[PDB]
Amino acid sequence: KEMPQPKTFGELKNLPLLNTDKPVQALMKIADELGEIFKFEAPGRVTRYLSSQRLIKEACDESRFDKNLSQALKFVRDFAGDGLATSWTHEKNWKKAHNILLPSFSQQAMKGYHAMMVDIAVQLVQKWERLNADEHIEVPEDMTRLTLDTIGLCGFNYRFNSFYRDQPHPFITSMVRALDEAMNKLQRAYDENKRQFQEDIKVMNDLVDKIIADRKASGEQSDDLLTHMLNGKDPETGEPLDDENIRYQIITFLIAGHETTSGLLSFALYFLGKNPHVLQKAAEEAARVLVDPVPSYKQVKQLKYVGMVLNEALRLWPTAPAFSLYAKEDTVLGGEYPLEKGDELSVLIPQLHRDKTIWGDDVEEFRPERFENPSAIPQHAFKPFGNGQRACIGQQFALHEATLVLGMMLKHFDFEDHTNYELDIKETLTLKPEGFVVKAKSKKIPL
Amino acid sequence: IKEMPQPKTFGELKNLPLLNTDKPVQALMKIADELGEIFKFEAPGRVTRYLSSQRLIKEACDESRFDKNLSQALKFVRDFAGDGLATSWTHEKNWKKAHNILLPSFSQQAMKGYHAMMVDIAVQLVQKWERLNADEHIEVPEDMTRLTLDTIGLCGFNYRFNSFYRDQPHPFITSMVRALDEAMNKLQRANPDDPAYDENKRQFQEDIKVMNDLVDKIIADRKASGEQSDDLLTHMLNGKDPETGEPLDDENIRYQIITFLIAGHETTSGLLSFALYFLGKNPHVLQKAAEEAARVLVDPVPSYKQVKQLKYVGMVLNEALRLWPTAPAFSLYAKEDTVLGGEYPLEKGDELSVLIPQLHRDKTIWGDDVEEFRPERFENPSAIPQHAFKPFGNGQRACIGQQFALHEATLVLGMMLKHFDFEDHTNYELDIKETLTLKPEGFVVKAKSKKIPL
Ligand code: HEM
Ligand code: HEM
Ligand SMILES: C1CNCN2CNCCNCN(CN1)CNCCNC2
Ligand SMILES: [Cl-]
Ligand SMILES: [Co+2]
Repeated sequence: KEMPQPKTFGELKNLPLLNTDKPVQALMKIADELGEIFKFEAPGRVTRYLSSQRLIKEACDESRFDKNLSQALKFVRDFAGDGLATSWTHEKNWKKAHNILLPSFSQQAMKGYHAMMVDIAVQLVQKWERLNADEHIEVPEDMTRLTLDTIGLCGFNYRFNSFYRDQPHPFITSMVRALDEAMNKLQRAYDENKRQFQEDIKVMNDLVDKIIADRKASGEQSDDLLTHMLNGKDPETGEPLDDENIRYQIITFLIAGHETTSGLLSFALYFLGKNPHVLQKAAEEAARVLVDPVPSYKQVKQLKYVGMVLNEALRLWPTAPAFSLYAKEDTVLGGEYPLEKGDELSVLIPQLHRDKTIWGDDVEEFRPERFENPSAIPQHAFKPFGNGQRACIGQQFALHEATLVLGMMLKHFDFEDHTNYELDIKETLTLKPEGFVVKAKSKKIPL
Repeated sequence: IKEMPQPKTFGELKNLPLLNTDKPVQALMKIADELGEIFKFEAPGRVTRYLSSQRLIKEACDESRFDKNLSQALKFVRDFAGDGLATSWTHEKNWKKAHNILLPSFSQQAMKGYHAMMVDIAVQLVQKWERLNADEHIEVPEDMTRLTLDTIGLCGFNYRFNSFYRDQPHPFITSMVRALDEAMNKLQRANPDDPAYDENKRQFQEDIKVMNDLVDKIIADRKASGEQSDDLLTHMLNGKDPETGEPLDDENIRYQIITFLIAGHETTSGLLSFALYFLGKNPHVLQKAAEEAARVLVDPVPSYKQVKQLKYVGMVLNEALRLWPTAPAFSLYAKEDTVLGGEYPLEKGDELSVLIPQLHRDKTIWGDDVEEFRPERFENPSAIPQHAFKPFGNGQRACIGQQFALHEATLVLGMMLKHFDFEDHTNYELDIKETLTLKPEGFVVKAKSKKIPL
């Protein structure tokens, strides 16, 4: 009835608890101590962190709660604008872009992207085939090279050529620095930060706008999201996306997809390395199914156990670990916690995924077999892709890409944990295993 | 590309007379021992291929290539189970509709609601055995069937068959068992329109009418009463398919009720019986199981949470399903032309039958000790290769009742071990009777009460 609350720091209330490298991990520990719900206060604001499937299923009721922009999303909005991920549900451009882009992201639409995903996957596999005996792989670094290049090519027929470099494409440099500035503002001479922030925004916009105008003037048609956006009309308003919003969407697809998908691949590879029984089943499937020198769309869909490995990695370490909601009207949560219109909730996805009343007593174990029967998972128990109409539009893209790439990696190599790597989870706006490195031993299967 | 072996033929009847035996599944297991992982089986008008290796069965379980087929047995059972979940094709509207409506009634969560009524019947079983005199013994499969039928009747439609109050079953049960028997016997009939069978046909129709009359009455009583229980019937009357917002019609509801009794009672009863048989043959396993039951079941009746902690008991049950899966076969058809195992080309529509007891004896999976009863094999699901263990079928057409069956069997086996030591007073020799399911015929024991009150 009265909600618990963690330790306070006088006038700063709970705010200094987030003054740390690893705030989500700090909140998970607080949730272990305090339970399914706790209040978090800061000067001028309040939120309530939810961890149980019991309360989170109510929060996922779209008639009672809508998406809120966290402070991080509000800062990212300075360069992602009113793109899909940083727009409010009630802004005209949210519904417009949603209606226009949903058909570009369906399971069916992945057939058109497949060839370009394969282009980048092959580049990754060739890079690793070409290492010398003495060398190792930096896993999150190479996964990020891959996911960025894949979203560039499928998104706007643009090659970042990340496997040709040590210093990224200037675009990527600016984007990563902008994200970093957005994140750093969350807990704050800064005139130089501000000048840099503006320059990085100008870099991102100049590139993207040029491409859009080149494509518009050329009239050429590709198998990309940019083409669908230029041809697309919203049935409701009858309008296409304006050129500016198109550019916010392109920036959005890079920011929203690349880092989360890269983290997923990295965690999956980490967990496979720690669970040889799971690795054996995954690798067997990859060998049996991927019988051609490059994978087909239909073959990726047959990688069922690989998909289960990916879902279990998202269970333990959902790479976009939180989403925020507000109460549409006065309402009572769980029969116990009255909320007023406008009150904020935050869903702690890693804690949801550790609800023992749902998953049983072995919640920290890596066991893909939990996902063997998709029907056995209760509704709202597993939410790595958010909720409802504001769920991840890129879900099918992310999973097709990760399934393809993890399948090819297992097909072509055995991986060795040559450093006895200790998991260290770095937090940006997403989660990834920092410093994860492996050595590969080629199975010598040609492409 | 190889040519598959085929067992001996009988002219016009092809391989059909091989199934004209008391124990057809056991006969097929012996054929599989002789011929290997795959063999063709022909009968007038039909062909199937029996699979026995995990190597081939993992491909057969690919839902993109193969879908559920109704075996000839399922086709005959469909005369009384209609388009209930077990006898419907995946592409019939009522399959997906009933599946969507009923899945929430069968979840691990939903078992909390059934627990009390499962306990009601389990207590009756325990009291029966506490009340035997010194001279007497237990008929195990008979008492397990009394239990499983009564449990599904009470949890399924708030109806008491009162099987522990009788020698001759409820008329419903008599008809159902006789219908199943007729369905089974038609499978081996070389001359099904011989006049000899006109009485079989008349009897079959009467038994169908008995089943339908009872069930339809209950449905209409409940509909007119408006009363709400903790049962499957209530969920079916209230339930709306999320896609369409439509409920099941009254007739399909009656097929589903007939289906739950047929599909759950016999298999679960067999599982309990085999588990008890194996515990009696493996004293070291019995000791661990009984130790767990005594340590976990600390109250006079078990709670839901306690049953979930009976982990070794659950492993015992999985190992019993390994050696003697009580629904021993399922059938598939090829969705399109495809090649099985890199060696056997199949055409669209071609049939496969998975011989589950033989899958479960694949030495390349389980090792050289495959005939030994070792529950410890199930300690880590990740160590088991894909599709090696299929007692509940496959994919979207897997057993909807799996959690129900295992909760019930875990509860009841836990209580039996808590309350009694069992004696193999006859040195019983395993004899496996075949209906459409498997059970140990004539298994009897004597119980010695531990005198622990309920
Ligand atoms: C494993 C990979 C991914 C994860 C875990 C993930 C997770 C999420 C989550 C949790 C949200 C909801 C955020 C909120 O409520 O505030 C979301 C939204 C979104 N994601 Fe992803 N995502 C992934 C990959 C991708 C990819 C590859 C793309 C694009 C190609 C993408 C584009 C988006 C967009 C546009 C939204 C906003 C949708 C809307 O509100 O209309 N994501 N994602
Ligand atoms: C140890 C006990 C049990 C075993 C071994 C077992 C086994 C199976 C198998 C192998 C199938 C698939 C059949 C096929 O592919 O043709 C199946 C389906 C089914 N079982 Fe069970 N079962 C058991 C208990 C139960 C119980 C207790 C219920 C109901 C309360 C039940 C209801 C069903 C239903 C309705 C289907 C059809 C599901 C569908 O296709 O949508 N079973 N069972
Ligand atoms: C026609 C040939 N009948 C010869 N006999 C043996 N056939 C066994 C299978 N019978 C099924 N059909 C079809 N068989 C017709 N039954 C006729 C009686 N069987 C005699
Ligand atoms: Cl005939
Ligand atoms: Co004949």
